[PDB]
Amino acid sequence: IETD
Amino acid sequence: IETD
Amino acid sequence: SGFRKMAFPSGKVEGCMVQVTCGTTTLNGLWLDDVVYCPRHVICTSEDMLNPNYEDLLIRKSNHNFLVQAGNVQLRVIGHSMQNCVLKLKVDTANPKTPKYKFVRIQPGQTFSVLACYNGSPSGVYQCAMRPNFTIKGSFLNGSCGSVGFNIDYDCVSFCYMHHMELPTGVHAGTDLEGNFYGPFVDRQTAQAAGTDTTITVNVLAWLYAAVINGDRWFLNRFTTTLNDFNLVAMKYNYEPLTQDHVDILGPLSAQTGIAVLDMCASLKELLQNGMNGRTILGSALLEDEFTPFDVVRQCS
Amino acid sequence: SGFRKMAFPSGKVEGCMVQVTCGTTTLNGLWLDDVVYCPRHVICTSEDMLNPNYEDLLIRKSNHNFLVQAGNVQLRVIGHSMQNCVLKLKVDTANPKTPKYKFVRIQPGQTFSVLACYNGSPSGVYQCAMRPNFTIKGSFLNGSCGSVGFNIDYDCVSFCYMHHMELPTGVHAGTDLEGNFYGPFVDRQTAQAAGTDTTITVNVLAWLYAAVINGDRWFLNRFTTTLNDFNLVAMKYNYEPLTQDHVDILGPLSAQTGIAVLDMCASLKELLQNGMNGRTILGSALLEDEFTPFDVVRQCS
Repeated sequence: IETD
Repeated sequence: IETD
Repeated sequence: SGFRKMAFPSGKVEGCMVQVTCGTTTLNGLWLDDVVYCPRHVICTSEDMLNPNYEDLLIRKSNHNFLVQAGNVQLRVIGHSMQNCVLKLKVDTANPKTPKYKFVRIQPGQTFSVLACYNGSPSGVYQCAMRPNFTIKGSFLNGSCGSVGFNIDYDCVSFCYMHHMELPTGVHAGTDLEGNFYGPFVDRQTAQAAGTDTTITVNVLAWLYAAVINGDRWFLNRFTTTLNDFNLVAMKYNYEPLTQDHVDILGPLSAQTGIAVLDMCASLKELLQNGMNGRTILGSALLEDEFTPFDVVRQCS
Repeated sequence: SGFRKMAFPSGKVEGCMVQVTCGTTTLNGLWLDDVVYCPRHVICTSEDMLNPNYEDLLIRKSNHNFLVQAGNVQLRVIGHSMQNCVLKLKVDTANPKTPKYKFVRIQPGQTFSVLACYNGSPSGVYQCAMRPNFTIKGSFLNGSCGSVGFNIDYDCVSFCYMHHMELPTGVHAGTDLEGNFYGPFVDRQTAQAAGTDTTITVNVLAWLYAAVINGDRWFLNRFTTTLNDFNLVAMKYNYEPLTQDHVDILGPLSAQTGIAVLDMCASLKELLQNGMNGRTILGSALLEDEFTPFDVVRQCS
C-alpha cells in the first residue's frame, strides 16, 4: 500500500 | 426567464 | 492515482451569507463588512419583470421594505442603492466573519466554486466553469438567487459570480459582484438566447494531461499537428479555437509530463475524429472541460 | 432544470482540522473538544510498516513525540492512546470551533463529503460514495491522510470516514472515527485485494429519477419487471442486487415522478442490455451511481  |  | 472535481472549502463564504426579503420575494445576500449584495430583481413584482424600470422601482422602495436576516438575527438597513444589476443594502453592523476578499470578473472557460444557498442558508458546494457562451450549468432551486461563485486565492476569497436567473434550457445566468451580467442577458422577462455552447479546448487538454499524470495514456499517439491545423478540426466539432496563450498556460503540464502541447493537441484531434471506442479516461466516457490548467496543477502536486 | 454532484458546506469541519507530526511523518488530525483523532500509522517508520506491532510502537512513544499545530499555534499533548487504527491525542485546550457532531459508520453505497487537507490545511471538498467493496475513489495526495468524510445532519456534523491509505489501483481505504477499517484492509505493507467493484444499483435508479424530475425521459419504456428478474440482469452486469428495502427508500421518488420502482427497474434493465446509443442522461455518457435516493430528494426540492 501507499500511506500519507 | 425564470428568477428566484 | 485518484483525480476528482473539487470545490474550494466554503467556510469563509458560509459566514457571509444572509437572507434578504422584499414583499413576498426571499433570496440570498452576501454580507461583506457593512454592505449586503443581492440581485436587484428582488424589488420586482411578476408584473414589473415584464418591463422593469429599476431606477423608478427602487426609488419607490425605502430601507424598511428590505428584511435582512443573518441567522435568526435581523439586520437594520440604513441605506439601499444600485450598482448595475446588484442591489447594495448598507446595514448598521459590519460582518464579524467578514473575510479578506476581492471582486474579480472571470474569463469564459475559467472555473469557480458555487456555494448554493436557500433562504440565506448554505446547502451545497460544487465546482463549475463559466461556459464559452457565459452561462453556468448550475444546480439552482427557487430561492438559490444571490448564491455566489468564488475562488480562494492564497488567503483572499475572490468573489466572481452571483446567480440571477435560469434560461429555458435550465442553464444559469448571473453577474460579477459589480452587477454586470456575464453574456448578453438582461434581468427582465424577454426572449434571450444563449450563444452556441462550445467545448473549452484548453480545459480538455489540461484534463488529458491530468489523465497522463494519473497513468491513463492509451490515447497518446505518435502524431503531431500545428495550432492552425488543430483549430481546423476543433472548429468542426464545436471546440473553441486554441490560442498561443492557451499553449502558454499549458506549459507547466507539458513540462511535468514531457508531452509537447501540440503532441497532446494531436492526441485530442484523433479522439475527436474517431471517438473513444467505448473506452474511458479518468473514469469518464466524455472529454471533460471543467478543469483549467491551474486546477490540474493545483490538484496534481 | 440543473442537476450537479454537491458536497456539504465544509466550514464546520475546516475549524476542526489540525497538523500532526511524529518523527518525519506529517498528516492531518481532527480536533473535536480536547481530542485529536489521526491515523495511528503516523507513529511508524517505513521499516515498521512491514510488520507493525502498534501497541509496542505506541508504548515507546511519549506525548512530546507528537507535534500538533492548529494554525501557527502549537497544541500541548497531555496524553496519547489508541482506539483500533486511530491515534487519539488528548490536548490541554478544547477546540473553540468544536461544532455539534457525532461518529457514524456508513453503509456501502452511502455518500459523504471529503474535506481533502494537506499539512492540517483545508485544500478541497468533494462528494463521493463508499463503493460496494468498501474503497473510496478519492483525490488524495501525500499528506492527505487524516482528511475526513462527513454528512451534515440538520445542525449535526456526522463524521463517517478518515483516510488512511491508497491501494495499487489508486483507490483509497480508511476507517470510521472508531478506527475500524471499511472493508478487509490493514494498516501495514502486505498484499491486500479490494473485492470486485460493483455498480450501486439503488443509486443509479435514484439518478434516473433525478433525470426524469429534470425532464430527461428518453430511456423510459413501456416494459415492467419483477425484483427477481431485474436482479438476474443486474448480476450479469456487475450491478449490486436490488433489495425490497432499496425499493422502499426509492418510494419517495416513485411518488414524486409517478413511475413505479419496478418500471424504473425495467428502464435500467433495457439500458444495461442495449447501451445508450451515444445518447446522454443528465449530461453523462455513463450511468451515475454516486447519488443516494436522499441525495436526489435533498437536491430536487
